[PDB]
Amino acid sequence: GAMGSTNVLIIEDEPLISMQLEDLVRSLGHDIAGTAATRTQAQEAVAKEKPGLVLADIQLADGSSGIDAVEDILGQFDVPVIFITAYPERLLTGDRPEPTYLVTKPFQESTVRTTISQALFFQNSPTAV
Repeated sequence: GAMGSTNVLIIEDEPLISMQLEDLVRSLGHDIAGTAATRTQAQEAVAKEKPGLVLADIQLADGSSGIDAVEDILGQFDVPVIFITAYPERLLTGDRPEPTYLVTKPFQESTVRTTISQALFFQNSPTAV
């Protein structure tokens, strides 16, 4: 990495997907800031360490929405978030704004590696509305 190993927050209840994302993002030369199966664990992760990139699904273990977890984090930081989930359509349910980065489950590592590189290309420096 040129900007250093950017630690990533992975919000995913499914362990096989979490560790997949962990290894995947690790292959990209990044790190893991924490793993969260729930929105609560997500906030605790953040309470511990600030991630430079966030990953979240829709359905969490607690029944909470990963989007809400993301927005919570976004209420703390202005960091790039990538939504990888089996419910792309759920983010398009009259919500109006569309997720900046979206990948559908099951994902292709090629797409994921691509998406991370984009999210971290457009580093969140300006103040977007």
